[PDB]
Amino acid sequence: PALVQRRKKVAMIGSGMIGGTMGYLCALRELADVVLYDVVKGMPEGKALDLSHVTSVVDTNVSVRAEYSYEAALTGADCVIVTAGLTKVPGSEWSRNDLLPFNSKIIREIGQNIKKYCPKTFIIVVTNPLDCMVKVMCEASGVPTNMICGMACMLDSGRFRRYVADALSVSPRDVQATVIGTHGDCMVPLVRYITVNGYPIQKFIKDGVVTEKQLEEIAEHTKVSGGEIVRFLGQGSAYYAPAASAVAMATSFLNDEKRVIPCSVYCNGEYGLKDMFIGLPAVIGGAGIERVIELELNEEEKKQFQKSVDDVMALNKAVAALQ
Amino acid sequence: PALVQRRKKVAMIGSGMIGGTMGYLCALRELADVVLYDVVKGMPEGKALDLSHVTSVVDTNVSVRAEYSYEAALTGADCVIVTAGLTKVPGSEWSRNDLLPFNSKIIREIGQNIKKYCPKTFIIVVTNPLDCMVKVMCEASGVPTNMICGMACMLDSGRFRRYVADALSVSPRDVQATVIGTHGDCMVPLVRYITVNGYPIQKFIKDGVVTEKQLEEIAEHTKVSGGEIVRFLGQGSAYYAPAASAVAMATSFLNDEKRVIPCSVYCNGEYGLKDMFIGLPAVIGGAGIERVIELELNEEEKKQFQKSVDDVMALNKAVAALQ
Amino acid sequence: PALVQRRKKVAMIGSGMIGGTMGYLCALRELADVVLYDVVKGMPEGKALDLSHVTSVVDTNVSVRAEYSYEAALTGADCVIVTAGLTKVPGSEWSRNDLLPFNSKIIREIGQNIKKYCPKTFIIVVTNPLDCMVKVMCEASGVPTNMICGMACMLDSGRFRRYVADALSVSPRDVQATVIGTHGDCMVPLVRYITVNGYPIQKFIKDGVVTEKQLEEIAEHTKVSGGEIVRFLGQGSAYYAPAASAVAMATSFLNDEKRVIPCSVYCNGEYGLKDMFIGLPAVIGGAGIERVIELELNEEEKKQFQKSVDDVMALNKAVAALQ
Amino acid sequence: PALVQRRKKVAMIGSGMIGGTMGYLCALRELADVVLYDVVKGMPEGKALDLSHVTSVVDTNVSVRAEYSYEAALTGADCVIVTAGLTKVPGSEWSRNDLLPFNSKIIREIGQNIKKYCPKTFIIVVTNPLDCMVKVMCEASGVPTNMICGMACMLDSGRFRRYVADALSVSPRDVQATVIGTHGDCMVPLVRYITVNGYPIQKFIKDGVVTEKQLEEIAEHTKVSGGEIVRFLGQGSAYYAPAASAVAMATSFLNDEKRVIPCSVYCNGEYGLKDMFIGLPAVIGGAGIERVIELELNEEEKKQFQKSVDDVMALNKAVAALQ
Repeated sequence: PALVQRRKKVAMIGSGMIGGTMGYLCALRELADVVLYDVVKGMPEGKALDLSHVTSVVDTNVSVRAEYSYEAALTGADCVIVTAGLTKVPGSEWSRNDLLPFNSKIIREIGQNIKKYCPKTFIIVVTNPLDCMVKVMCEASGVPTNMICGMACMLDSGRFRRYVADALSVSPRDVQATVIGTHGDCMVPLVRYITVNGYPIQKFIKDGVVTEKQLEEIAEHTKVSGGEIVRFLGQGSAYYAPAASAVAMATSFLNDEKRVIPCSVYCNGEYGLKDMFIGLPAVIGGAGIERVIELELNEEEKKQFQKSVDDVMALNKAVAALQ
Repeated sequence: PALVQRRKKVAMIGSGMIGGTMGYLCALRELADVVLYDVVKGMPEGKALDLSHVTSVVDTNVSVRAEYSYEAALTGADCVIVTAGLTKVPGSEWSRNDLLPFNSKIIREIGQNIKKYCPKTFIIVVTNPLDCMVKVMCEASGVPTNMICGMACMLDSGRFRRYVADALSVSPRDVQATVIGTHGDCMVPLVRYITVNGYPIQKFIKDGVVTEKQLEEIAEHTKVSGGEIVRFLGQGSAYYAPAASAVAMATSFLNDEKRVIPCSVYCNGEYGLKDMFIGLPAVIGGAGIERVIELELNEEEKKQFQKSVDDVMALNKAVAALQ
Repeated sequence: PALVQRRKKVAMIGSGMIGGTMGYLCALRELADVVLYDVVKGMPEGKALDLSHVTSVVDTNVSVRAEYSYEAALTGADCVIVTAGLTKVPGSEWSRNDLLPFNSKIIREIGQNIKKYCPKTFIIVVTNPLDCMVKVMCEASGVPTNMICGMACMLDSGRFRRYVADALSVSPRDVQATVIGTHGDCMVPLVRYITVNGYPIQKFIKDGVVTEKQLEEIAEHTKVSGGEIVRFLGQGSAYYAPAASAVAMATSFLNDEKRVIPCSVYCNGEYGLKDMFIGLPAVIGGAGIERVIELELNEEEKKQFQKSVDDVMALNKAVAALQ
Repeated sequence: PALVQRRKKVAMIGSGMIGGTMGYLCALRELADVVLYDVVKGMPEGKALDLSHVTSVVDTNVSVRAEYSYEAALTGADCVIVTAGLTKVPGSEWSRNDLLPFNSKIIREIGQNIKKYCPKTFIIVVTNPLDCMVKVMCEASGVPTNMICGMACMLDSGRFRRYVADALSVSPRDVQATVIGTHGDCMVPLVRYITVNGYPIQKFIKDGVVTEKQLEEIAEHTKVSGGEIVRFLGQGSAYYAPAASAVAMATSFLNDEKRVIPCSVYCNGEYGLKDMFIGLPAVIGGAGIERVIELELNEEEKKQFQKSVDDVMALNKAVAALQ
């Protein structure tokens, strides 16, 4: 008979370290069939076999396949997570003359193919410079603005929460700490908003549990966390947490969870921003980005966010100026 | 050879609806071997068999057994969760003359047996009136004050969060809402402290997402939630959420998670309270209650908490006045 | 915008102990939105509230609601699990004159309503006498024969596996033991087919690990397991394992897992049976029952299975003879 | 107060692709604190930070740290998983003159340090040539023979099961297929023993579902699966399934699950083998390897297993001949 319930399908456009790790999460949790795509022949097929073997070991059943053409990787994809492209320099210069032309071109082409093969998909961009690339993707793919976002701020917020959790000796599940803005030295970790299960951090400072300076050192540590890992790895960059972040976003969409996750989202009025994507707290459900949350920022926070804004507007102009 | 790694063991003293449901969570998650104890012969053995069968179905392996003597139920228990005793009236009168003598007596006896067979266990009391019974248990068992707590506020907070989550259309994972105090009409849901992933509820009110009155209706709904279920059930009371709550507390202890969970804890100075247990936010880790969090309460909050306090002090006097 | 990914929806027609426990599994695993239906007003609403509270506690987000009309419980249901009806006598007489008329009538009515509101659903019947009721349901609902089955044999097989697992000291995950036939003293636990991770039990007997007599005692224990629990409970029957069993079946369908699970399935040729449902090993995927596995039974096994067959044919005649 | 329940601790001696992936499984499942050790400074620290960030993202709390000295990596380790050493050639020559001296030396040193710092640990060796290295480790560490094993056959069996599962269209959870012997072209996939939830494959052949030749092609595919991935990757080898395999073994030990998993185990009599480790089905529980299962092998199977044996004995002689 006919297939009444089909498995969800997630297409990883890019099968380097983050793409393969995201495929691993899918196989481990039986979240969805996975297609690993890449322009470089070889890696995708070896990773897809290894991943198919994982299903046996952990007793799950999803199909993991490698595909090298857009039509086969994209067709039927409920969600597409893009990591394709050159990797940026930790924390402008070479990026404007080498990163930007190359990545804006490839993201645009991926979007044109999403428009062609899976116009109803939920797109999650990872490729940098993030906020800039999410706009290029939105324009090329033509999908509703609530159906595309970029993964970055959940990763930066996860780092922020891990450091605070160590300082307070609590599980990070119970630390709510958020970073908004764009992924670079420009990001804004909101120290003032930190809560421990909804209890403001100010009281923990008054009680001598942690000091203001300590929180600012944590905020600075969060900003340079990406580069710190790049330097230790020697080659490549972080992938375990970036993969878990993108997959948590994809899962909230696929299961209409309505999780609240900071991510690069489309603004039309919030924070006074128009027609642009930038990192902000959003609700992700079965209708994609269902709400962009507007926080009451104080003077200093507005000043740092403004910096993130100027930075995204400048890169977008540079992208337009290439056409 | 010798057993180097043994499974954790959780003893459910009381095998009515909550005790059996907690045993189910253990079997489903392969959390620990389970012993179902009760004074009424029959139910514990039927539930233990049903539960042993669950392990096959869900592919886990823990031992679920019924025991009717203290020595066999308690010996080797890493955690003991007590639901034994009469059930209170939803939201003083009959409780002072019937509930209190009966339950203070049985809790005291259970504690004397914990002192005898598993003095190093982590005790979680569920039996009502909660805060009062936790003190009786602490005195009878003689365990360190950080190794005993009572489950109630996590359940009340879970109700509170579910209602707010529906009002805001977000996953309750991302609603931090807390109830402190004692389990009755005296409980204090902290509406002012509500946060959505650490973002204060006040802004959501300003943005027209929810109104103040609506939040107060939710707070009132939270207070009468237990009785509402009792009335719909016709017989007995809630058990799915109370079981999940107690087990989440036990899991944070067994795995030293350091989760932040409101629960009845020992105070010596916090909020100005001494030698008593009352519902407050606490950190639960491998050393039991590792921190009791002191919130900055405003005038109105102090007034309602005070009410919870007076109520717990009055019941404790009534318990002492029985010896 | 429009909802692109909606949550699966499972309708529990019957909200007694098994229906509510199945709703609990759904809330705990974030498997699907749940509707608890029943003719008795009260229980469904109290259980649905308790279950909604569980989602907060375990950090998941699914909607659990009570419904008392067919149109609201059934509409949009991807899977319908029916436990409605009188409960049989452990392990013919009163069943023919009281159980059969009452349950054949209610199952027929539920099917007519499934035909009306959710003709594309996957139906899992639990109501006894199982195999008989599954045929009544198939005829009333009119759904394709691969889209209806009955839960029983997975429960009986789970019991069988738990006992063998204890005898061998291995996890039941690694015991493959199956019961085929109809749910009663007529069931057929296939002792000869028992395997430990695919290794035949005969060698374990040769090695002195377990004896033939011991396996037959386990087979007999499996046959009377339902009644044993009924006697210990005093009131009602097993529900934790029966719920986990039905939900495992529903999950294999909803996620197109293609698990191999013994369950009451439609035969047209297998084992020489035609137009009837009986307990056999089947593959459950996104197209429902995708394969009914035909085992090579020996002389003695055919004889005991035949007994199950005669029993199902006799009850079906008795059901037809009521119209 | 004192820590009563401490988290389990798993030391990954080797932090290349498999070691870091195993650390990821630990963080994702909150299985245990993790220490990533390696001789190469840099990678371990970057991977440990990335992994610590994962805990925030997936809401778990375990500590992931990098360590470069034996005393700090090993002390307190409940389980030690070793991947340190040169990687072999897919499917003798250079291995005898370069791989063997180098790896036998490093494994011996790791064992001497395990004897010194964590003599009660459960050792899982991954480093090749596997069976040979497990004996070197057993001799150097001095731990009871039931407390050391090698991971290989579960990976080979997982590959075998995935291929059969695709051929039959069932979840690999329900395919029991085993490979015994040593990890190389010498491995023995037991085609005759294949079962689908305990139902022999011979009937599926009779029913035309799969053919004998097809099963032999799958057996051959299983033997060359490691090399196939190496060739597609271009650099390095498989790691997702090898990590999941080792961690499944470690989990069965840490939680005394008593899973049945083929792995390199100590023989003293089984299959007529003495004082050697070779890949066989074993039960892994809280007392380590609790049973080595002896299968009734036919003429052809004994012949192929013998080949695995001769191969392991030859490498062991070559290892002794180096001292």
